[PDB]
Amino acid sequence: YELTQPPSVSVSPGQTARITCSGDALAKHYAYWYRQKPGQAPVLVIYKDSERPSGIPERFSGSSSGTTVTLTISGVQAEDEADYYCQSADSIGSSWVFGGGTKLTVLGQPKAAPSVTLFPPSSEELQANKATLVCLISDFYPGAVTVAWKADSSPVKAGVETTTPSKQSNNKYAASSYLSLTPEQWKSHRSYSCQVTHEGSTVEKTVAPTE
Amino acid sequence: EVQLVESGGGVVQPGRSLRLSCAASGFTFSSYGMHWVRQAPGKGLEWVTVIWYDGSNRYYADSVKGRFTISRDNSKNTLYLQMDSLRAEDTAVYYCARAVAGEWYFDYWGQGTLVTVSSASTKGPSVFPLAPSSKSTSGGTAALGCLVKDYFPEPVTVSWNSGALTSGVHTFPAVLQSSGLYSLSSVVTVPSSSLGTQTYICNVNHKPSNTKVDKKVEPKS
Amino acid sequence: GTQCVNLTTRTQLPPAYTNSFTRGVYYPDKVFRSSVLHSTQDLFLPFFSNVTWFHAIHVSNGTKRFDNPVLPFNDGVYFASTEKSNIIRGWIFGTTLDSKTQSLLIVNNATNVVIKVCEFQFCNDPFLGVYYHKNNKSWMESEFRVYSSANNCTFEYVSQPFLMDKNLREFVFKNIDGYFKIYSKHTPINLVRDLPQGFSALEPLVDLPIGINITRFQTLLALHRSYLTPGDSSSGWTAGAAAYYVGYLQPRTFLLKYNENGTITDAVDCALDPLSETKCTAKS
Ligand SMILES: *[C@@H]1O[C@H](CO[C@@H]2O[C@@H](C)[C@@H](O)[C@@H](O)[C@@H]2O)[C@@H](O[C@@H]2O[C@H](CO)[C@@H](O[C@@H]3O[C@H](CO[C@H]4O[C@H](CO)[C@@H](O)[C@H](O)[C@@H]4O)[C@@H](O)[C@H](O)[C@@H]3O)[C@H](O)[C@H]2NC(C)=O)[C@H](O)[C@H]1NC(C)=O
Ligand SMILES: *[C@@H]1O[C@H](CO[C@@H]2O[C@@H](C)[C@@H](O)[C@@H](O)[C@@H]2O)[C@@H](O[C@@H]2O[C@H](CO)[C@@H](O[C@@H]3O[C@H](CO)[C@@H](O)[C@H](O)[C@@H]3O)[C@H](O)[C@H]2NC(C)=O)[C@H](O)[C@H]1NC(C)=O
Ligand SMILES: *[C@@H]1O[C@H](CO[C@@H]2O[C@@H](C)[C@@H](O)[C@@H](O)[C@@H]2O)[C@@H](O[C@@H]2O[C@H](CO)[C@@H](O[C@@H]3O[C@H](CO)[C@@H](O)[C@H](O)[C@@H]3O)[C@H](O)[C@H]2NC(C)=O)[C@H](O)[C@H]1NC(C)=O
Ligand SMILES: *[C@@H]1O[C@H](CO[C@@H]2O[C@@H](C)[C@@H](O)[C@@H](O)[C@@H]2O)[C@@H](O)[C@H](O)[C@H]1NC(C)=O
Ligand SMILES: *[C@@H]1O[C@H](CO[C@@H]2O[C@@H](C)[C@@H](O)[C@@H](O)[C@@H]2O)[C@@H](O)[C@H](O)[C@H]1NC(C)=O
Ligand SMILES: *[C@@H]1O[C@H](CO)[C@@H](O)[C@H](O)[C@H]1NC(C)=O
Ligand SMILES: *[C@@H]1O[C@H](CO)[C@@H](O)[C@H](O)[C@H]1NC(C)=O
Ligand SMILES: OC[C@@H](O)[C@H](O)[C@@H](O)CO
Repeated sequence: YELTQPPSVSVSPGQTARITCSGDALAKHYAYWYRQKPGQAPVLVIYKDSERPSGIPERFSGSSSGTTVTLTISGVQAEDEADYYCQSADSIGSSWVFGGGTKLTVLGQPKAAPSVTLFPPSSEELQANKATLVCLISDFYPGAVTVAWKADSSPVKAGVETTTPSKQSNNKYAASSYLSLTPEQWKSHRSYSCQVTHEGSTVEKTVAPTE
Repeated sequence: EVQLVESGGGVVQPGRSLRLSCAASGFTFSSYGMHWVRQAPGKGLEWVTVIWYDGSNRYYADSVKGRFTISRDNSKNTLYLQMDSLRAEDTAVYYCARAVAGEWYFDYWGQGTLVTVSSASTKGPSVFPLAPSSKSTSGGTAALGCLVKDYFPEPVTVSWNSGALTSGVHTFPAVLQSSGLYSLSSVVTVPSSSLGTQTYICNVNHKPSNTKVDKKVEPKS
Repeated sequence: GTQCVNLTTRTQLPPAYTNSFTRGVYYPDKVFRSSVLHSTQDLFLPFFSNVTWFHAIHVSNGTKRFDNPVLPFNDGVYFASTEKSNIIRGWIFGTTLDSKTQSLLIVNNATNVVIKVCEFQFCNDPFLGVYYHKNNKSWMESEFRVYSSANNCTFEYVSQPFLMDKNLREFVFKNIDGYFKIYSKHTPINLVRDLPQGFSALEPLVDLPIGINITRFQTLLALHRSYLTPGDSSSGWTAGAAAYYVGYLQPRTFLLKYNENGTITDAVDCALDPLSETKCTAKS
């Protein structure tokens, strides 16, 4: 028993988003749909394929067809950007199952290029026989970036730890990347660079032990 | 009216045990079957377990079968989940939920409790100053900060100048490193002209290790 | 085997009492007789005999109650039900009804009857599951939840269904000299609570060469998925049709009236009363 739904659906404001859920069990029993926004418990949106709870606006309609159920959201607005889960239960009532979830993205937000700040290791950390380079990346949209570190001109292979991008208060995204080195490594290269690629544009900052 | 409140979540090493509680109010607890559902960070919803109104029957997801026990005390309107032999893959927000009477879905949800399974041991951070740099800031300003490295578990709090300095502050989400430890950075953008006259100190607080650090961030020489 | 479900509630359902009137008669044998009155001593349901009416499940508030008891077999059983819902699917017969002894399982479903004799480890609350398939828009079998395990099987028989599709079903069960004998009749009626007046003899259904002790039995029921939610309420089922009648056979002498077509149309329980004793002494 397992329910397969696409991981992402993108729609423009005012258009109709359609999120599908498929699985053999769906031909036998009712499906149920839930909306979850970041940091919140899920909320029932559709039950028994098509019925709406009192609090659910008419823009949400459910349909079914063989092994697939569909949540249709007409008049999509910014507030509808969220994760939507389909759910079922087996024949004998011994098992409940969730789909993998679908991220609904509401389009229309312009691209935003990242600001990048790169800090060298502090003298105090070098006195502790460690060395961390800090690459802070902020105010970018879409929330997807690639980070590459370079020692002189050669890409480093290791010591890199990078966050997944997170939504800022202003609905742009932030991320950070850290490169861990020994003091000897830091001081034995001419420079190190943090290279951030976003939407086909690359920002590269470079720091050197000299300073 | 109806309320479900989870408790008992926290940070525990793999192989150890933990007992979650959910305190129900606003409805006839004993008339409703209760569920636990979980959600690993960044991942989706996974049904964990259900208990019937009277405890007569219990069902567990295969991933937790043999490890977790659901139970309830109707006189206390409290639902429990005993998690034994915890594994890293049990890391998740655990939600309490009510089984709708007469159907197969969940009509009410708790606010959730976070369970973190990790072999890392509690460790307070090293805090390093990030000396001021005007290279990436607007004209007449400079960015300075604090690196809060290799701490566990989350969270740390960071203020600047004991909270007097809020404008231009950006505290970044932590990285969870392969070592199992977290690091984060906090940077504030301030006027460049102030650097010789305004002292800047970041106040780092890590309650899990009872560690506080007040770091003075001086310009480079 | 399968997993087992705990259905019996703390609150039980009360049995009711009624009479057999003149029911439970059956063709003791396969011998043709015509336009004749025949005296025979056998295990019959005495007339006006003590009969118990059980409600196995009920939905009130919509509260759930379940009480589907294991009953004695004694010398034989008269079983009857009124249901157009195909809820009653069969029976379990045996002694310990666990893996220590053999037991007889009789199960019906849409396509066939299966009869097995095994060392069964029976669930405390055995039953069959059924659910409403929403696309085919019809009822279908879900999962058996009758026994945990079964070994040492010595008898298996498969044939056509007889419990499937205002309809009174009557059965008589006997367990004599190694044979489990089943007689049955289907009659249309317009009565609800009590067994109807009138006469209808039960026709031989099957003699099974089983060869086991039987001292107890339990009815097998088909439950809707609607009833298995984890709450105490069942909004999706008018379960009141899940009831049955049980009486017990006794060694008695009966006179059977066979009409010119060989059908039994009337009978006399010779021990009932002096008038019947007279009709049996007189043999007319
Ligand atoms: C005992 O059985 C006989 C024979 O019936 C067969 O056997 C029984 C066991 C069942 O299996 C039946 O389905 C079998 O058919 C019954 O016979 C009755 O016969 C009378 C006439 O003697 C019928 O009443 C008449 O029927 C006329 C219709 O034509 C029929 O009869 C003619 C005779 O010439 C025959 O040629 C034709 O083929 C038909 O068979 C009709 O016009 C007339 O007005 C009158 O109604 C009666 O209908 C028959 N019974 C049945 C059930 O059909 C006995 O009735 C039965 N006795 C008992 C007590 O059940
Ligand atoms: C159906 O009910 C049986 C019987 O359980 C009894 O009735 C319930 C209503 C509750 O009141 C139970 O507390 C009570 O025992 C269930 O079987 C029983 O399950 C429990 C829990 O798994 C078993 O206890 C465990 O036993 C193992 C050793 O086998 C220990 O290691 C554990 O620490 C714990 O004590 C119990 O043994 C078991 N009893 C039997 C006879 O099997 C059954 O699970 C339930 N069906 C369900 C849950 O759907
Ligand atoms: C009515 O019930 C029969 C019998 O069901 C069987 O006996 C019962 C007493 C329970 O023990 C059931 O759990 C058990 O299945 C159903 O017929 C059975 O269907 C199953 C599933 O198709 C058959 O199993 C298969 O057998 C083939 C043999 O070639 C294997 O290759 C398969 O891997 C699988 O094991 C089973 O043989 C079959 N038995 C009979 C006697 O027909 C029947 O389907 C059911 N009616 C409905 C409408 O569901
Ligand atoms: C037989 O019937 C019994 C009921 O007995 C009758 O009612 C009670 C209240 C007394 O008035 C008594 O004198 C009556 O004869 C049931 O209790 C019993 O379970 C029945 N037994 C069987 C095997 O059906
Ligand atoms: C299966 O049966 C084996 C033999 O039991 C004997 O023969 C059967 C046919 C019955 O007549 C029984 O009463 C006899 O004792 C057992 O040795 C074996 O343990 C049985 N299997 C299990 C799992 O119990
Ligand atoms: C549903 O109906 C179709 C058409 O009759 C049939 O082929 C299919 O097998 C049915 N599904 C099930 C599970 O019986
Ligand atoms: C039937 O029961 C009798 C006791 O009443 C016992 O002696 C006999 O062995 C039983 N038959 C079987 C097959 O176990
Ligand atoms: O055992 C008697 C046979 O069943 C028939 O002779 C009857 O007439 C019933 O059909």
